[PDB]
Amino acid sequence: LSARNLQMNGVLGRLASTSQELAHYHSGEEDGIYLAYSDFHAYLAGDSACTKELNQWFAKQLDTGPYRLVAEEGKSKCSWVSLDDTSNMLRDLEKSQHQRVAELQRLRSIFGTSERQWIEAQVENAKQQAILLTLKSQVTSVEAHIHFDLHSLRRKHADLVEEISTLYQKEEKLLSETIPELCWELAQLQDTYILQGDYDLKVMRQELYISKQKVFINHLVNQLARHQFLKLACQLEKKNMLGAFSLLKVIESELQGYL
Amino acid sequence: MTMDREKERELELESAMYTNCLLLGLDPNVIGLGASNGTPRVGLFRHSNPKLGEQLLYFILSSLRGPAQSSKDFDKVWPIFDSAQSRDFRKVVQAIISELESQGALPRSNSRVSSLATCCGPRFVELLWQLSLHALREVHRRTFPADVASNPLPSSLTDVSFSHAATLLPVTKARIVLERRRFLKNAETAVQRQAMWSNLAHEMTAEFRGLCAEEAYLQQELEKLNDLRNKVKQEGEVWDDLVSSSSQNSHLVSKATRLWDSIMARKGQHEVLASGPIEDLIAHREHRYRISGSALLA
Amino acid sequence: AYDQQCDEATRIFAEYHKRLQVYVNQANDAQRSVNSSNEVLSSLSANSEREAVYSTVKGTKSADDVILMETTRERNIRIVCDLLASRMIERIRNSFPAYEGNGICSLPELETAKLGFEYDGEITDEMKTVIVNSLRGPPLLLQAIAAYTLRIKTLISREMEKIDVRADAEMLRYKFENNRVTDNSSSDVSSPSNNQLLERQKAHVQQFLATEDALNKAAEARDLCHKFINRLHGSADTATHSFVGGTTQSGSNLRQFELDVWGKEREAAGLRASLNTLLSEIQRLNKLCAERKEAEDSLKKKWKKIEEFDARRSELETIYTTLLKANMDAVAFWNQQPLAAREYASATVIPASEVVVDISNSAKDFIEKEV
Amino acid sequence: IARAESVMYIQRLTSEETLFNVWHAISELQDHVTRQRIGLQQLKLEIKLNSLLNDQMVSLEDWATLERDHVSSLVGAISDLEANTLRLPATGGTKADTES
Amino acid sequence: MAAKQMEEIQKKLRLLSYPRANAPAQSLLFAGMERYALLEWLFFKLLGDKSPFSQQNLQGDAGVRDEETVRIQYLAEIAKFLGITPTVDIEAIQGHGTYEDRMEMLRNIVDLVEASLFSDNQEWSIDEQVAKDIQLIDAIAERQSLIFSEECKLFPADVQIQSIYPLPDVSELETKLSEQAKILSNLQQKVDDLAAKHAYNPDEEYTEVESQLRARLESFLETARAFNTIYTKEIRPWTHMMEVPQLHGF
Amino acid sequence: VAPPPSQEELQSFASSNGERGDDLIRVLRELSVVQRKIADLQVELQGRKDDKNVAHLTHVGEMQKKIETLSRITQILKDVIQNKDRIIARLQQPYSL
Repeated sequence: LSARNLQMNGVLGRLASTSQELAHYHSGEEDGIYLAYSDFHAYLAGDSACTKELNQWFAKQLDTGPYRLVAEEGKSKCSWVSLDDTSNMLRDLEKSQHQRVAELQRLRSIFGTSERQWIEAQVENAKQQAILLTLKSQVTSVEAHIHFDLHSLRRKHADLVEEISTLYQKEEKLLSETIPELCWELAQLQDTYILQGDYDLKVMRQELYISKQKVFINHLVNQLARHQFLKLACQLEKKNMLGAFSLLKVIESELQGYL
Repeated sequence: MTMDREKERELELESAMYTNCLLLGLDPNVIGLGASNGTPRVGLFRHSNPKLGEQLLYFILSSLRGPAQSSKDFDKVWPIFDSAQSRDFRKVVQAIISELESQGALPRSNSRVSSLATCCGPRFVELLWQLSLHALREVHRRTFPADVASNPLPSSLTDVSFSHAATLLPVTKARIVLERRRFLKNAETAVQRQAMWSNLAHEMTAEFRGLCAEEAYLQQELEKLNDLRNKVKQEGEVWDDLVSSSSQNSHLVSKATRLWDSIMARKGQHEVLASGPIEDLIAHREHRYRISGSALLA
Repeated sequence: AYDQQCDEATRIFAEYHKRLQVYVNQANDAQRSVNSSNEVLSSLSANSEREAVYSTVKGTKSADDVILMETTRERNIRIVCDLLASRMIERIRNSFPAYEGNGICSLPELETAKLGFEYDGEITDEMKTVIVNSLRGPPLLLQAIAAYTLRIKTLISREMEKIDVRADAEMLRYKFENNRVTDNSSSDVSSPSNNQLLERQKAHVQQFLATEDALNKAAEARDLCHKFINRLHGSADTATHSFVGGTTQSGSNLRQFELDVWGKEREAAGLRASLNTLLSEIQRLNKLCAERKEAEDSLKKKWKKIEEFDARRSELETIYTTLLKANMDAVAFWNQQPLAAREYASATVIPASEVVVDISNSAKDFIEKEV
Repeated sequence: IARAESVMYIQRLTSEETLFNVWHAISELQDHVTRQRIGLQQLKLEIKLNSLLNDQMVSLEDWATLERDHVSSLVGAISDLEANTLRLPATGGTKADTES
Repeated sequence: MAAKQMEEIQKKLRLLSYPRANAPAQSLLFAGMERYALLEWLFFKLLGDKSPFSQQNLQGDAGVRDEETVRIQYLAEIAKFLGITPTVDIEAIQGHGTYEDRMEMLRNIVDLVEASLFSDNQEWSIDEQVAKDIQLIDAIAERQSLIFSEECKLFPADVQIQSIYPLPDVSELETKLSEQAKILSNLQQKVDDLAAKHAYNPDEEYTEVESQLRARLESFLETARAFNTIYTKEIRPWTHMMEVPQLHGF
Repeated sequence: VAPPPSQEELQSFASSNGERGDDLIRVLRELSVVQRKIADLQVELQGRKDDKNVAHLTHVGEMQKKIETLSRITQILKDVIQNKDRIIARLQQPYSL
């Protein structure tokens, strides 16, 4: 069993101080933790550049966005006196073309003929002949009811209907003197809402960004958040390297018991 | 100037008073009155009176001097013929001229008594002068008395009453009113005489403010101040009257005006009315501010 | 008695490196990277961090997961941004309007905290591999990712362009659609039937009810005037049947009482061309008169809708401020100088000479086993 | 009264010849007393302008191409100078039939 | 001058001076209240044998009551030939007309109401009856050929306006050449025979404006440098807006 | 000298017309010169004619009309050609009325 010592000492005794030259190097480790940090610090030329570009992909829109998407906001209310040239000039050929509307073709035609025949309504009810039953049956009208005499000039005729005599006219004020108003009210009585969607179309057109507004800038703040989560890594460099710096003394306590 | 204006108007009135009144007006007066101071007549009556007057005064009656030369010239010609013996023959003049005022100029003498008044006494100087000139012109003045006895033989004594107009030839000192009124009806002769025609100083004779003096020079260089325009009026007044020249004037002015008179004079009358299209081009931009922004701004 | 411990103590003395950096995870990995093959590379023990500097490729494969993780972090947003928006519906509406003072300079310290914890709550497979960088640090997982910070922030950019054009989407509206609407309903198809028009159904359901005669609609004045004559047009028809009405004709006073005895039959429901013909618009003329004066706002709809868009579009301008002024998104040493100040002095250089005796004793302890 | 008609007649005829020769010889007076101003008005302008109104067209270079082109400008330049001239008369009048 | 005086004084005779100057000869019928009253020296300077009848017509004119028809023509018994126009002086229509001769010896009675100036008994107030004015003398009347017909330029220019005034000396005009009297009016047309500079602006501006415009229209208004024949090429493209009303309203 | 014969101006008629009768031929000689007063002033219009209508009048009447011949054959033509960028763009609005 004594031969174990002769076998081990010939190979074990080779590590020497270069194995533990962590103390011999230790100056290089104190700034080395910064040297790896310095390589990250040396990447500031790109680190300060990659943060700007990612801030600039959404900010690529400055002219197309900010300088344009509040331009017509500037030409939204303060231009209500002047929008016709500030931003309507691009929209000029449609605003007036859509204001006239194509409904005019089916509106005006020859009227002298219609004024004679076609201006009149047409009947769809056949209640006029309701009397033609009692009209022919005079026996129950003059010989049976016999509610009449020489004094029945108006008292009998008022028995069936008297109150309706005053509640008769309801659809007046269009029979005469309404003629001159055929100038403008053509598209305001039945076609009142002739073009109530021209600017409502803009409202949706202003809103046509929802395919990506669900992201919009949610990614940006999270992209700022997420890319932070990656590169914050010196957090543990400030306690364990220090153990290789400050706690590294503890190896002298090993020899304290022997000494 | 204006003496060029008097070339032919002086041959019918200027020669109407002097040629006749030279011998009855004052010549007998001055001759008879010359006896007191007769020194100039000594050196003149020899030749100036009878001979020197032949060039001017004796040619007036030369038309009738042929047939009736010796009418009254005999009283002067005959004494002259005896010039070689004129020393011993000098007392016959006053007698040979007495008949001149007694037969030739006897009616004339009656009119000439006023001119004879200062020389009726001194007839010696007067009849001597009468020999030289008065008798010679009386030959002209004796034509009327002499011709009566010859030409109007059937009407000799009958015409003596009608000869009152013809009697003026001897009695020749009351006809001055003829030429006196003449130069009013024909004051169109000159101004230097009793007439007037060479008158004024602003538009007739001394119109030298540019009119008369220049008019003399309007034949050499002062007429060139304006008339040269016509040559440079080749585009103009020279080729005005000839329209064919005017037609080729436009053809030949095809560096200055032919286009204006032939390429666009044919359209210049209906051309100016297109200034309206200038306004129409810049009139449709007014409604780019009000319509859609004020469709219901009111 | 105590002499027996000295014999076994020489081995633990000569193995300082096997313990002096194993708690030092930023240096344990690099030391065990080199000390594993042989104990000669135990020199790279405090040089382990220097080896950790030399471990860029080891950091690269350490960052290789981060390369794909952030890329998946980029794409986990893409596949499901609803969960992203779930914590950030307010961002598309009030990131600038409300979160103004939060993202000025501490955005990648609090906007991370407000999101990341609830980010893991909703997008669970991103925040489990974010702090893992800290354990490796600039040795492995802060310098290697620095060499690839552009890739993660440019591959994310490709997926940004399809959300960056949100302004381009309104940019389409603000001038392009302003240029686009010239003659779409005039030139694309004559007498248009294009689906691009949708706000016309109000007339479609009602105005098609009468489109043939002109004066009945061109002259709305005489229309009801002569539509009501249909009620007054029956006088001629009534007199036509006078030869049938002679049943009661027997005397002068035999009809006056009959004016209602015969009138009680003719009078019935026959009123549909006077009031029902205008019943579909007059009902709107008894409650919608004031809107005619208020119709200015209806025309001002485009003149006013962009006002709330300013809140979105000034937010569009100023999210850039929330981003550009957040220059410290990728400058991860902004707060590491306060971290660095912790180890300016605590990076002690006493061990460079003092525990050298200990390693020298450790060096002398490699051969004492022969006794 | 002896001369009577011969008071005027002989002076009358002799006045006529002077009334011919020098009256019209002096008549050239007004040709350069009221026209000498024309000499400083019309003569000078033609020297100053009639050649210069040729020279004025050194600016009107292409206009000067029309005066010589009168042989063919009655169709060529006219189709330029009258086509725009016809812009006016056929615009207002021919549109009046719309109200009919 | 004196042409008006043929009428200002003559209308006096016919009506006013009929008892004074028209017919003093007929006024011997009125001598009982006209001769001895006023027309004694008027008769004394007008009539013949009745002229010296100063104080004897008050009782010796009984034979004149049957004479008025021939008593009037006795107006110029001194000028028997002139005494013919007083015969028609009975007729005011022609009696007033015939005064180119009758007036002449009635000068002594219309203006010379005191006719007795020792001379106008026989002569017609012409020779020295007019000696009150030296210019009235007949001898100096003809001196207008020396003094009056010569002022500076004015009076000859004051009569040239009309072409019909040449009455006195026109005989040597009317024979063969009166065209100069026809251009008599043209001096009225052209009075400023020297200056006449009114044509400075009109005629010169027909030419002067051409050169000035060359110096005025500096190629901006006068864009006609080399384009005048160039316009011929491209009239149609702008003329298309002619034919749009014609492509539809033809 | 008309007033001084306050009494016998009526018989001065012989001194009235002849007062210029002697000066008559004065005038007519100088107004035979005025036969040229037609030429210097009256015949100006004959001279000025064809001195202007084919020399100067149309070299006036057809010159200052280049303020409009140019402004009609160029101003309509040249301006819309040299400013076509705004000519077409401006007509975007009016054509839809």
